[PDB]
Amino acid sequence: TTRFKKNRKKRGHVSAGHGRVGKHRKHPGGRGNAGGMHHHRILFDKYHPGYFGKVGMRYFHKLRNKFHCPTINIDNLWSLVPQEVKDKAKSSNATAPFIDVTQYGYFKVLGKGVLPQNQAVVVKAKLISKNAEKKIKEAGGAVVLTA
Amino acid sequence: QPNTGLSVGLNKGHVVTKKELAPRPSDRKGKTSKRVHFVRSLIREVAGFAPYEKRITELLKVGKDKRALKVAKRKLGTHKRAKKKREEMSNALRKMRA
Amino acid sequence: MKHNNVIPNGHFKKHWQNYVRTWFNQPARKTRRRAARQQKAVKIFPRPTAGSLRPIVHGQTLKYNMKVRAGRGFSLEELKAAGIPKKLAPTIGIAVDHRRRNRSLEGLQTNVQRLKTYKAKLVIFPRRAKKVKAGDSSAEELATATQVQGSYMPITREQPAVDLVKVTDEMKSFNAYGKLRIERTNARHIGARLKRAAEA
Amino acid sequence: RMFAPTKIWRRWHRKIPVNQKRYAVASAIAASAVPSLVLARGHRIESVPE
RNA sequence: GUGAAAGCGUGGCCUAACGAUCCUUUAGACCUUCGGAAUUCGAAGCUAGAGGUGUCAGAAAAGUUACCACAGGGAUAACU
RNA sequence: CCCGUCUUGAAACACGGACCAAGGAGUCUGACAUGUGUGCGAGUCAACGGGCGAGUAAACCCGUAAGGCGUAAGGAAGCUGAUUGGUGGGAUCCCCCUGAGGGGUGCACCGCCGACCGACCUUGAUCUUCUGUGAAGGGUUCGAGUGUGAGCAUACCUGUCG
RNA sequence: GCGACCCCAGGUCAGGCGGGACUACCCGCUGAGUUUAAGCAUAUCAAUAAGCGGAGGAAAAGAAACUUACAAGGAUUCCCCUAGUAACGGCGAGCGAACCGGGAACAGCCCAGCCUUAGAAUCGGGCGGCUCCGCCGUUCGAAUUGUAGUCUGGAGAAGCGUCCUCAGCGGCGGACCGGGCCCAAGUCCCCUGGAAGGGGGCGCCAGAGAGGGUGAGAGCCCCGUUGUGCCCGGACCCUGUCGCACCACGAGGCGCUGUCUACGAGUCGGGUUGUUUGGGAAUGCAGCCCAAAUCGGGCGGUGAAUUCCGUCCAAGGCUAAAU
Ligand SMILES: [K+]
Ligand SMILES: [K+]
Ligand SMILES: [K+]
Ligand SMILES: [K+]
Ligand SMILES: [K+]
Ligand SMILES: [K+]
Ligand SMILES: [K+]
Ligand SMILES: [K+]
Ligand SMILES: [K+]
Ligand SMILES: [K+]
Ligand SMILES: [K+]
Ligand SMILES: [K+]
Ligand SMILES: [K+]
Ligand SMILES: [K+]
Ligand SMILES: [K+]
Ligand SMILES: [K+]
Ligand SMILES: [K+]
Ligand SMILES: [Mg+2]
Ligand SMILES: [Mg+2]
Ligand SMILES: [Mg+2]
Ligand SMILES: [Mg+2]
Ligand SMILES: [Mg+2]
Ligand SMILES: [Mg+2]
Ligand SMILES: [Mg+2]
Ligand SMILES: [Mg+2]
Repeated sequence: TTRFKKNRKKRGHVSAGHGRVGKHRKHPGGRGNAGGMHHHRILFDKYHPGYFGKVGMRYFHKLRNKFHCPTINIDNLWSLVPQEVKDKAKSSNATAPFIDVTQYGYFKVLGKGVLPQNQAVVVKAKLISKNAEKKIKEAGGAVVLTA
Repeated sequence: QPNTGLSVGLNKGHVVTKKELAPRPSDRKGKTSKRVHFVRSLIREVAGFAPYEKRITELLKVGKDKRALKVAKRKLGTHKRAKKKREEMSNALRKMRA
Repeated sequence: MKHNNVIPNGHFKKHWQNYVRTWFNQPARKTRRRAARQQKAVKIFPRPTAGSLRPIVHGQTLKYNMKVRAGRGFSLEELKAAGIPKKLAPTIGIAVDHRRRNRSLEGLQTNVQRLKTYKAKLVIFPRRAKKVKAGDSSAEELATATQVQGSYMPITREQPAVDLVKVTDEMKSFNAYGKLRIERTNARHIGARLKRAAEA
Repeated sequence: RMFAPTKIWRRWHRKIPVNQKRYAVASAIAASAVPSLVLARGHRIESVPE
C-alpha cells in the first residue's frame, strides 16, 4: 500500500530520512554477510554464537525416512479413543481400551503427563519409554510391541 | 528367515509369510551356450594368449604366485579380475601339465 | 547488516529475473486438461474414464510401509494366478507390469482377488456383433452397459478401530522396554559373539 | 527508462482463509435481511412486502 | 609435598612477559560412525594440549610512471 | 544580506542556480523479525491438483495414512526421552470492623530454590539372552528443554539482507 | 590374347538426395570478465553473456546394468513437497541436488547373434497392365563377405495335448473442423438546439441493455448482439447401424518336459591428466596408458581385503501424452 508508506510523509524533506551527514550510500559496509570476522565480528559473536567452524561427522546421502519416528505422550493417548469407546471403557471395568498408536501414525510412546484415573489401557506401539511402560503398568494395562 | 514382528533386533520388520521369487529368464545372464563355449575355445586355440597372459603364466611356472597376482592386478585394474585371470592361467597350466 | 536478525542467505546472485516462472495460465491449463479429459472420455466410450485397473501396493521405506496405494500394473505371477493371459490383460483394461516382483503372499493374494473382482465386474463386447466368442458377454449384459465416470475400485485403507480386550497376567508381566533394549544389544553384539564362537 | 519498471511478477492475487471468506458471506447474508441496511445501501425497497 | 602440628603450596612476593576459525599433529575410551550384514586395516567423530598469525580480535603480497587516468578532498601541502 | 548544499563555522572572495513549461528520484520481488487488525485454535493451511461455475482467468466445494509449520527435547553419534513443584511480592473478589486494619482468594508478571528429560561424570540391590536392565543414591558441570500446550493462516507499516 | 573377380578412374549417362533462411521455445559444442568476497589469487559472477553448429510443432528423454533396505516400489516427462535440506565451500563469501510421498499423463516395442538349404522364400530399376500413396506379370540387377522369416531374457527353440483366439468390402448417419444465407422492438407528440442521439409525454423488444456507426449521453435509425432454421466443403481418422462371403493350412493363447536356452569389446573396468558436479580417497565427461569376463558383469554415496546378501543386465534402435 503506497499511500501508507512513510516515504510519502518525507516528501519535501531533502534527505528522505537518511540524514544529511551520513547519507544513504550503496553498500557502506559490504554486501550480505561480508566482514563476519573483521568489522561485523561483534554482531556475529553477540547475536550468532557458534556461527563459524564445524562440528560432528558428515553423513553422505542421508535419507530422513529411515529416521522417521513420530512420538505421542500418554497424556495424549486418551484423546485418540473415540467417545463411544471411552464411555464403554468407563462403564466396563473388566476390559481395557486397546489403542494402536501406529494406526494414528505414531511409532514411539513417551511418558509425559498422566493417564485417566483408574483406567487400564492396552497400548500397542513400535517403541516405548521406560517411564511410559511403568505408568501403563501402574494404571493396570499392558504394552504390546509391533512393527 | 521370517520377520520377528519387532522393530529392533535381528530379523526385524512386519510379519509376513515370505515367498520365494518365481524363476525368470534373467537368472541365466552369466551363462552362455555350449556352442558359445566351443567357439570361444576354438578361437582361443587359433589366436593364442596375450603377452601379459604369457608373463603371468611364466610367473606361475616359476612359482611366484604373489608376483603373478600383482602383475595381473596392474594389468587388468582390479583385484577380483586379477584373481580370476590368475586362476584361469593356473587351470591352463594344469591342463598343459596333464 | 545490523541488529539481531537471522543471517540472510537469499539465492539471487544470478540473472534470476530471466528465469522467473509465473502462473497466470493456471486456469487456462485447468480448462485445457478438462477439455482433453472430456475428449478422451468421448473417444473411449463406453470404457471407464478412470483408466485401466491398477494393483494395490505398499509404500516404500519405513515411513510409508503401512500405506497402500496404486501401482503401475499387475505382476505376471498375479496374472497367472488369476488366470488372465498377460497378452490379453492390457486389451481388457488391466495394466501389466512385468518388472514387479512378488515377495510375500499377502500382496499377491490381494491383487489376485482384485483381478477376480474386476473380471466379475467386467463386460466385454464381441469383436463382431453377430459373432459371440468365449470371452464375450451376453446381449442382456451388453444392453445395460454405461460409462463409469469415477473410480470404480477405490483403494481405501481399513479405518482404525479401538476394541475392549481383557488384560491377562501374561500381558501384564511383559517388559517391553527390557525386550527392546536386549534386542538392540543382541543386534549390536551379534558380530562379536559370532567371532568368539568361531574362534572357540 | 522509468524508475523501477513495473513487472508481471507483482503479487496480484490474495489467499484469504476459507473460514474468513465464509464469515464474510454469512455476515453479508445476515445484513441482507435488515431493511435499514438494505435502504442504507441505496436500494429502493419501500414497496417490498417483507 | 613439607612440617611435630596448626598451616602452607593450583608456578616465580605483587603490578607486563602473549594468540581465534580452517587444517595438521599428539594424548584419552574394552567410546561413536563409515548408512545392505559381519571381521580387520584405513578414514571420519568426541575431550585436552601443540605447530601462528608481533599490522599482536589473527590477507597469502615488489617497484616505477615526467606518457599517464578516474572519484573526491580546502577533512591536507606547495602563494597571498 | 541569496536561496540549496557540505560544514565547527556561509551573505561569503565556497560550489549549483540566465528565465519558463512538461518530465524527474526509497519502488517491486524473495527470506526473516517486532508491532497491530482479522479467522480458527492443539491445531492451522485446498487455489500442486480435482469437481465446477458469473456460457465462466472470478466466486463456490473437496485432505485418502498428502505435505508445511506447530504439537519434545538433549547428544558429534550410537541413542535416550520430561513424576506432573514450593516459596516472597502481587490484580480481582468474599467476610469481620471502619485503622496505612485482620482473615480467606493468590490470575499475569517478577525474584529465589527444588524436582523431571537429555550430553558428561558418578553410582549399583535384583534380574539378564553376559551385556543389557536399574532398588537406592547423586553433581560449584552443560541445554536454543519439562513441570496442564500457543500455534497456523492472512493484511499493512517499519528494519536487515540478495 | 581371352575370361572371372578385386580396387579404382571418367561420364551434361537414367533417376533421386544435400547446402541456405527465421528466433520465442528445443538439442550439441565453445566460453569470459564486469561483479561479490568491503582488498585478492581458489571461489563467486556461470557449467551464464558473447561465439560455432542442428530440428520440430514441440524438441529432448524414455521402457532400469533404476530406486531402495521397506510389509518394498517399477519407462520417460512435468507440478507440489522433499529443501535452502544431505553435501560442497580461503567450511569465508556463498552454493546446493536426489529418493520416498501427493498430483498431470500414461504405451509399449524393434533388432545382432545357432537354427530354409527339398534350391533368396527378400529387395531395387526398366517395360506392360490394374479398383494406382499401392497390386499383378515379365526382364535385368542387388544379395550367400547374407536379403526375407523365427527369437530379444518379460523370454524363447523343440516335443506332446486342449480344441480357446485370429481373415474384408460397400452404403447411410453420429463425432470434429472451416465457411455461407435470413430472422425483435419508435425514429410517434412538445421544447432547446446547426444537427436530438438532450429534457418532458406516450409506446415497444429483450435467450438480443457486448460493442460500434450516424450532425451531442441512441436497447427499438444502421451494422451488429441472443437464439433457432437452412445450405456448402474438408478431414477417411474415431464411432452406431445396415448388405454379402465369412475358407483355420498356418499362427497365436493355455498345461506339461529328467532336452536345450546362443543376449552387443579397444567395450566395460582400472591408472593418470584436465574439466565439471552437492558427489566428499575423486558425480559425469573427455585425452593418453593398461585392458576384461560368462556358475559371470554393473550398482548398493568412505578408500582396502575376506564371507554373505539385495537389485538390475550396459557397451544396438524406435516410440504418442502430461511439459
Ligand atoms: K530513517
Ligand atoms: K544528518
Ligand atoms: K566428517
Ligand atoms: K531484528
Ligand atoms: K606459587
Ligand atoms: K590488524
Ligand atoms: K603497477
Ligand atoms: K555542498
Ligand atoms: K554560488
Ligand atoms: K497437518
Ligand atoms: K556428545
Ligand atoms: K522385379
Ligand atoms: K532377422
Ligand atoms: K540373444
Ligand atoms: K542388450
Ligand atoms: K579416464
Ligand atoms: K551381483
Ligand atoms: Mg594454539
Ligand atoms: Mg501426513
Ligand atoms: Mg523426439
Ligand atoms: Mg522446512
Ligand atoms: Mg512421484
Ligand atoms: Mg518391379
Ligand atoms: Mg459538439
Ligand atoms: Mg436492427
